[PDB]
Formats: sequence, C-alpha cells, structure tokens
Amino acid sequence: IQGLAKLIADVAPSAIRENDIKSYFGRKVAIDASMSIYQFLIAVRQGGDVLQNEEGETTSHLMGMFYRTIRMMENGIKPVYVFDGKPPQLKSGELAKRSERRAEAEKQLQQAQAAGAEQEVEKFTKRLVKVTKQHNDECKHLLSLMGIPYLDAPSEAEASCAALVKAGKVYAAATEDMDCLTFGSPVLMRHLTASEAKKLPIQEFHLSRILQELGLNQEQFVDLCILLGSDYCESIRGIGPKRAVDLIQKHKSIEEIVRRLDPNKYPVPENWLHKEAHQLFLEPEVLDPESVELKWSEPNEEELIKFMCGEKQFSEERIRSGVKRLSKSRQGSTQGRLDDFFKVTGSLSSA
Amino acid sequence: MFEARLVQGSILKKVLEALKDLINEACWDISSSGVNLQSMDSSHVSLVQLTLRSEGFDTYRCDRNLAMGVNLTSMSKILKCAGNEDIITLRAEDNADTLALVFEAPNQEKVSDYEMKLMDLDVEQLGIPEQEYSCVVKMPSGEFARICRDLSHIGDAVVISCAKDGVKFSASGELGNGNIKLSQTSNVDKEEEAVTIEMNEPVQLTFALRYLNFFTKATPLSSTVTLSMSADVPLVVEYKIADMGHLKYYLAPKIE
Amino acid sequence: MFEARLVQGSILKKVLEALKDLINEACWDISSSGVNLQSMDSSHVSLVQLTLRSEGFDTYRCDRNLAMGVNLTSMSKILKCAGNEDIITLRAEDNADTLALVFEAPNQEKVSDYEMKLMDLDVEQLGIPEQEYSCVVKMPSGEFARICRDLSHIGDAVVISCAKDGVKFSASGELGNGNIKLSQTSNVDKEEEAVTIEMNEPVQLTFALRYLNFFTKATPLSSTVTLSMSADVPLVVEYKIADMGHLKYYLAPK
Amino acid sequence: MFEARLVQGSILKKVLEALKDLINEACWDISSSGVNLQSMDSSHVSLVQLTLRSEGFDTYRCDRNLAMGVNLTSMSKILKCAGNEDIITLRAEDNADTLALVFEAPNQEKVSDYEMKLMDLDVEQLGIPEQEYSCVVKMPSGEFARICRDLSHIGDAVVISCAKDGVKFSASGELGNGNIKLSQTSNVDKEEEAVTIEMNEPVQLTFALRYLNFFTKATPLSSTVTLSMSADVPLVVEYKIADMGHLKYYLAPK
DNA sequence: TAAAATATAAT
DNA sequence: ATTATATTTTAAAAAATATAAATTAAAA
DNA sequence: TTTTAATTTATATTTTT
Repeated sequence: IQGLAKLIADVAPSAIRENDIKSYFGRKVAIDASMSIYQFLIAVRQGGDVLQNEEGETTSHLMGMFYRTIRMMENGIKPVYVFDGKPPQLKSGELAKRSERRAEAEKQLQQAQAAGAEQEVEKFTKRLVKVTKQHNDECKHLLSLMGIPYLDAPSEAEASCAALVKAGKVYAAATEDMDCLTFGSPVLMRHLTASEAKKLPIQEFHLSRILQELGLNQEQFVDLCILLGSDYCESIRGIGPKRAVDLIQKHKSIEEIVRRLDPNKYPVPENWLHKEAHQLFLEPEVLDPESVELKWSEPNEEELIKFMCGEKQFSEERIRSGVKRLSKSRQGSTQGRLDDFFKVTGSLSSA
Repeated sequence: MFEARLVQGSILKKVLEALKDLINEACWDISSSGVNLQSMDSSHVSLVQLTLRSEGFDTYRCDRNLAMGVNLTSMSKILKCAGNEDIITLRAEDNADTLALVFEAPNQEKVSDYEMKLMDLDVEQLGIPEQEYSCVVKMPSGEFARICRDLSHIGDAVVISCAKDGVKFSASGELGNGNIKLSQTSNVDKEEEAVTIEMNEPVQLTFALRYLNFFTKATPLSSTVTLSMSADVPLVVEYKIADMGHLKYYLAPKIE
Repeated sequence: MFEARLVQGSILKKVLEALKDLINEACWDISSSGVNLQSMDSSHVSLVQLTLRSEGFDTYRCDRNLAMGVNLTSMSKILKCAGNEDIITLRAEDNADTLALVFEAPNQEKVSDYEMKLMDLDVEQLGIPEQEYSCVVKMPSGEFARICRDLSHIGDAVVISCAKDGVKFSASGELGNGNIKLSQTSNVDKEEEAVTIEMNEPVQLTFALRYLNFFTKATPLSSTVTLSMSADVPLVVEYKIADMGHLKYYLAPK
Repeated sequence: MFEARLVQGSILKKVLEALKDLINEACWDISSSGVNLQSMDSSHVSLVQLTLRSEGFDTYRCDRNLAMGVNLTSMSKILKCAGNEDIITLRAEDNADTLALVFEAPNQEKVSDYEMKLMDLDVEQLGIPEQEYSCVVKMPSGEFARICRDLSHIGDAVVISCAKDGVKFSASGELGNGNIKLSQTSNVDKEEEAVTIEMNEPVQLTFALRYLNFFTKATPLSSTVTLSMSADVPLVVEYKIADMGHLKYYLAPK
C-alpha cells in the first residue's frame, strides 16, 4: 500500500510503538518469507558477486535467514515463515508490469556491463533479483532442518499472515508492507531485523488503535487503501493519502464516493476493479489456520551441516555455534505475559 | 491547578532513577488524594504501581483530576539537576503543556525552574485486585539488589523457591548454577536486617532477571523489599516508603 | 635555563586537566615574570589565558622568553604521573628542545624524572584588549559547575541574564526549559558560599555549553569563579589559582 | 570429597581479579599441600604461579591430587558474587565435574552455593627452577602499581635498573621518556611505605609494560611487591598473600 | 517491498 | 501559495572484528 | 561526592563467498 506507513506516522502516531528486538521473549510472529528472501538476495551482495558457492548455486538468502532466525530465537521470537504461493489475478497483470520493469532493468543492463561502470552493475544486480521455486524450496528445506514451521499459502501470503494473526495463533505478522493491515491483521511488525537494534527499531502497528484513532472499521480501511494507492487495483488519480483520509472520514463506503465525485475534478479510472479488490482484501483465498498446527522442533545437527555447509561449502564452526545458540535459546522457559494475568480494566489518556 | 511542594529531592530523584530505564514513557495520574502511576512496560511483562499520597507532599493541592504523559528519561534528566536535599515543587496550570519543576535550595540561595514539555500519551491501566499472597518475604533492599546483581552474571532467569526453611534464589546458565539461600531471621528483626517470611504455601517460580535488575534500581528509596508472590500470580516487589505511598513492581513468571 | 619549583603540584595537575579537552597543542610563553599561555582552542571559539606569576613558585629562575610547543594531551598524561602532594619542577635547557618535569615526593622517596619532546607550532598570540566589565559575578565554582553540568542536559545554549537582584541561567531545548536563579548571599564573603555581584547595567547574552562544560572542567583550581560580561563581548570565566595566578577563559557569545 | 573453607575469602576474590585477565583458562592443581596454579599467558609470554597453602585455609581436607581446569572469567564472575567478608568453602567431587563454592555471610543467613563447569585440559608443566637471584626489591603495592600505570602512558617497555642507591624504572616512547627513582627507606615500617633492596650485582633489564599492568592487578592482595631478577632471567613479581601463600608472576625480559 | 526529491498541480 | 501529489530516483543484512565512547558500578 | 577502571555499547570497518 503506497504511503500508508507515512500516513499513520503523520496522522495517528500513537498506533505505532517503537519497541526493541529483545523486549518480547516468547511471542509468536508470522513472517512473510519472500520479502525476507528479497532482502537477503539484495543486501548480501559484496558487489559484483552474488555470494554464491564455488559451483554457482545462490546461497546468500539461506545464510541470511539462517542468522536472522537464530537471532530471533536468541531474542525469543518464535517465527512462522509463511511462503508466497499462487498470487491473485488482479496482481497478475501488475506483477507482470513489475517484471517488465525488470525487463527495463535488463535493457539498462546493456548500459551497465558494456560501459564497465561497476557501480551501476551492482545497482542493477540488486534490481534483477527474482525469487524462484529453487530458492523457496531451499529455504523450506532449511526451515525443515531448523524445525521452524513453514506455510505455503494458496494465495498471497500477506493475507495468510493476516489470517494467522486473525485466528489468534500468532500475535503479529512480520511483513514490512502495509498490505497486512488492510488484509485484517491487528498487530503488524516492521523492520524485524537481527543486528540493527537501534538503527531500525521495531515499528509495531496496531490496527485496533488505527481504527480507533481514525474512526474507521475494516470496510472503510480497505476502501482507504484502495483510494490512496493499492497493489491489487488501480487508484483514483486526484486523491493522495491526505485526500483519502479527508474523504473517508466524511463518507464511509466507496459506492458513495464513486457516485458523488465528479469526473471533471477527480476522474475515476476507466477500468474500475474496486469491488473485486475489496473482495480480495476482505475475503481472500487464505489457508485454513486451524488445519495446520505450529510446532517448533529441535534443529537436526548433522543434517544441517550436510545441507547448509556440505553442498554450499561454508564453514563449520560458525554454523555449529549458530545451531548451538539456537538450541540454547529454544530450550528454556517461555516468558509469561502480564496481559494474561491482570485484566485491562480501563485506559488513561493524558488530558 | 496542581501544586505539590515536597521538602526533599531524594524521593523523586530515586523514583525517577528507578523508572528511567525499566519504562521509557509514562502517564502520571494526579488526583486530590495523591499522585499515582500505574504504568505498563513496553516489554509487556512488568507493571509499576507508584503511589505518593497527598499527606506525603508537604504542601499539596489539586483542583481537578489531571493525567500528564511524560518521557521519564527527560523527567529523570531534569530531576538530575536537583540535589539530594532540594525542595521540589511540582506545578501544572490550565491547558497543561508544560510541567514546572522548581528546585529550591535549603540554604535559600538557588532556585531552579524547569518547564518540561509534555506530550499526548495514552497508557492503558491494568486491574490489580487486593489479594492475599502465598509467600511474602521482607528483605533488606541492598541485599535483594545484591542477589539480583550476583545472579545476573550466572544466567538470564531466576528460580525463587519459598519454604519454611527460607527463600532460595537459583540461577542456571553457561557458568553454572548458584543458589542464594536466606533464612528467616526471627532473632535479629531490626530495621535493616528484617527477613520475615509470611508462609501459606511453598512456591517455586521462575522469573526473568533483567527486569529484576531494573526493579532493584529502586533500592535507595527504602531499606525494605516486600516480595509477595503466589504459585502462578506475578510477583510484587514493593518498596514501602515510610513517608508516602509505595513503588510496587509486578513481574510475570515464566511458565514451562 | 628554565627552572620552576612548585610544592603544590596538584595545582599544575588541575591546570593540565583543565586545558586538556580545550587545547590540543599549546604555546607556553615563559618569561621572568612567570608562566603565561594565550592559546585559542581547536575549534577556534574560546580563548585561554593562563597566568602563573613567579611569586607563587617557590624557586623560579628563567633567562630568556622561551616559547614551548607542548602537546597538552602529552603534558596531561605526564602530569597524571604526579600525585596530589608531589612537588613539580619544570626544567628546560637552552640547547635542548625538551621539557623535563621532576616530581619529588612529599616525604622525598620517589624522585620522578620525566622528559617531554616539544614540537614546533605557530604563535597563536593575538592578544586581547581588556574591558571594564559591566556584570562581574564572584560566585562559587561548584555551583557554576553544577549549573553548566545540569543545563547541558537540556540544550547547548545558556542565556545569562545578569541584573542587580540576581543572575538567571536559562536553557531552552527539545526536552524542557531550565531557569536557575541565584541571588546575592550575605554570608561575609566566604570561599564557597558567596555570590557577590557588581553591576553597571542589566545584560543578557547567549553562550554555547560544550565550551562551558570545558570551562567547568577547570573548577578544582578555585572554589570561587568570576564571570564577567558586557554588551557583546566574550565572557570571562576566571579562576584565581590559589593567589598565584589566574586562568581566564574568553567565550564568544552565540 | 575436597573441602577448603576460609573465613575471609576476599583473598580468593582478589586472586581472581588478579589473574582473570592474563589467563582465559587455567588448571588448578589441587593437592593436600594446597592449590598450586602454574600456567602461562594466553599469548604465552608471562607465567603465573599461584600457591595457596593449606595452613590459612581454615578447614582444608583433600584426599586426591586433582587437577581441575577452571574458566577464570567464569570463576571471577562467580567470585564477584561473594562480598569482601564471606566465608568461602570450596567443595568438589571426584566423579562430578562441578566446582561448588559456598559463600556465607557474617550475619549467617545468606548462604550462596555456586557450581562451576570444569574442563579436563592438561597444560604442559613449565617448572621453572629456583636459583639464587641477584637483585630483589620489596616495595609498596600501590607504589609499583602507580609506577607501572603511569609509565604505561609513555611506552610499551620499561628498563628496571637496581643499584646501591635504589631502583630506577625508565620508560621511553613518542610521548617522551621518564625515569622513576626510588631510594631504600630507613625502616619507617615493616610493610607500609617501605622499599628495601638486596643486592648482588648491577644489572638493567627491559620488560614489556602491558604484562606489568596485568601483573599489578594483584596489588590489593599484599601490601608488598617483591620483584626478583638477575641477568637474563625472568622477573619474579612476588605477592606474599597474608602469610598464607604466594602469587609469583614471571616475565621474560626483552 | 520501502522512502525521499523535486517538478507539478489544485484546493 | 503553501499544500499536496505524483513524478523521477535511490534503497533492503549480519555476522565478528577492533576500536573509540558513554555510561554504571566499584573504590575511594 | 569523585574519579578511575573496567564494562558494555553504539559506531564503523571488513569478508560472510
């Protein structure tokens, strides 16, 4: 969703909590896998190299989410890596549009390696990235040997993360985009990293506090994300985020705003798909949350040395110390939560 | 509408040295019956119940109920300006955007006015029942701070076991396991060394210990720590001020 | 040959702890009148004028007007070797380009002989015109140290408003607005409990606090500090060094 | 089966903050005579020989000559839990690899029982023979600690030269050079502020000063440092710990 | 997927 | 006549490592 | 109260291949 985080930071800053990584210690958090795979296949470049092994198989994402998942058990957060499956059809053009953007980057690659300027070669090696069933199957195999539960979504996995939060299984979704707040997840994580403790603090977004402090429900929040720029369908040209809140806070639904808004001032797009996008954001084709059970198992040692370091030709002391840290951090007492014991009998605002 | 002249800077200085790092912003609830703070940790595991009664403040008036939301790092850095014997006057007027901390020197020579800015804050309050506690140990406060500082080197958790032979703080980690055992000293029951164990049921609870280290920065406030705990209820670390109110610290146990 | 004995060597220890963070390299001017230092700091904001007269030295003997290019971090590290009761003897030969500091013990059992290399550096002596300052306050240096130390927690600007009734130190920042007021104390001009004010007209200036904390670092020299200010002149922070010399700090108002 | 209880265990505390920084992991060779640590540096330059005899252990009971390898960072972090006046009882098992430590308060209600993970490593025996040393000095501990700490600001090496008049520590570097001379005192006291020298032949020796800074962490143990040296042998820094044992620190001269 | 910069535009 | 807004365009990590820095508890 | 002396801690390098 284009600019929802800046909108919530400008309008209702009390719905964003700037929490630390180490403060949780035992919170079940679903993770969008593919965004983390893109982060670990963009940032882990040294430069012109891919950080792959000697045989050429790309393995930077495996070690990146290996160390990230290890530091999430070290900080206590138990992850659920939800993987992306078949996308919805309304995204199917737009992702294709995203792919031809990569094709344009492909075009700009013949001004990258032909001239010889290595900085543009790195800057478009970071932009020719694409997740693959090989990458997803390698990462699912890795999380099989960690014992971290992985879920292959039958739809867009942001909606499946919001379904796992909405079922009460996991507390929050670790997707950095603002799609999950529109999809229906109450609590959203952002910048859930490992080493950047204070450079990128954890931005916890509460959808209940958003809908309380904006006077909205889920229907007009979905409509709000349609007007201010949605990934699924096109938005109206004349309405940015400030006009989106100023015209959702005075008229509730999207039928009333598509009737009384004139085409001379703010013209609607000629192919309106706001009802189909509202149906795909309200009632997506998510997985059954109670059909799957989230169990965290102990990591298999020698299988993780055989897969993680055998054909990837990494070290052994570093990975073995990481698995030892995961086994030390997992085997322990889960920290209780104070909301379970004392009921919230009221709230106090500074007046 | 709110004026509160209190003759010693040590109480508010030690309160904000206690609360400068466990919690990072909080919303003080001020009525005519006293100044309360039921603040909730960002880690969602600790609660602070601070109460400074109106009879404790030696010149207290408050026209209406008023809640102010301050950043306690800023309030601690501004109460760090006051000395250990200064007279602190809290003032908050109509449309309270600033809170005035006035530090009067006891020699009547230096007056220090500080207009700390506030912010709009919404902190939820939790429900505390007046409940009977299974094991209540009264300890010297420096002793309990010493025990938490000792066991923090061992591991990240403490196992407090209460029984008729005494209390036992255990800690297991990479170094090993340490068991600090304390007997109820019935023969020596003075002001400082006053380990008294009220005993209803033998309990054994695992708490975190970084939050106990955050709790034991309240140790210059009083010389007595009242650790009150039931078999599954979060424990209370009460720093009973002989002048005014209490500083109760509620911490949830770790469940296997 | 420069020779300068000082029984109270903790005085020189406090001087080189005062001028450590301000001045990296200094040009000491040594004359028969005594020790002088007119040096401007590394960020080129505050001027420093140290003056140790020859009466306070128990044995002072110099011949020429020597210029000493001394790294003050090096002299601070070498003067950290002396104790609080050690006797410090500064010596410098004419042909040798080194400064030798000899620390005699108070019971005369630990003779220390340090030698420090002297670098070549530009003469920063530009002088200063003296002024008859309007607001001159003679107030305890512990209280000034406390005032600058706790107003540095708010911002980097102290507005001093000086008048006949009292002196106000204000500091507005991103987390509060401090206002410290000091009135005149009628306590027969004690060493640590006297805020005595002399006045021409009520005045108001604004100063930085990084350099005011750097001047706060000089507070073990004197129990009472004199702050002098007038209309758009540098502030004088003067520490009377045990009736031997004075260390004056000049701060350009912001 | 092994017991070693001593009423004041601040001795054992100050041993662990004496030698927690030189050695990462060392083998306590525990026999019926007592504890004889004999190991070397983590960089394998300086040797440490700790001897705690069983006379000052107030109840000592050992049956087998064990050799247990303690992590000294872990042992020092465990002994940071004890206060300066806790009765420390070391307990051990012939089967279990746990070193138990019981701290008892002077007000006997706070009983602390810390176990320790061990290690079965075997360092090689570098048994230095004892010879008739030529030069030996006996200084205050704070004096030698001050000398090492204030010559470490100058350079990495010190030249110790002892003669009939006294001892001289000479450091050099890009800060400059420094000579510290200590004469033999005329018997002011037995242990407090007294330097006594015994002499056979004049020799000057060059030592590293970082290892001497690590050696001077044993200065709160005893009030007397007994430096012992001769021509082309390691310096022996000896701490006679309360007439109970000795901590010997061997440094190979450069 | 995200944010900023800056020319452009209308309330 | 700033306010918005949609254009262009950048950006995505985490290990240890050594090293400089700001507390904090220890030690006067 | 005031300094030291450690004691983490927030920067900032470098390969992690």
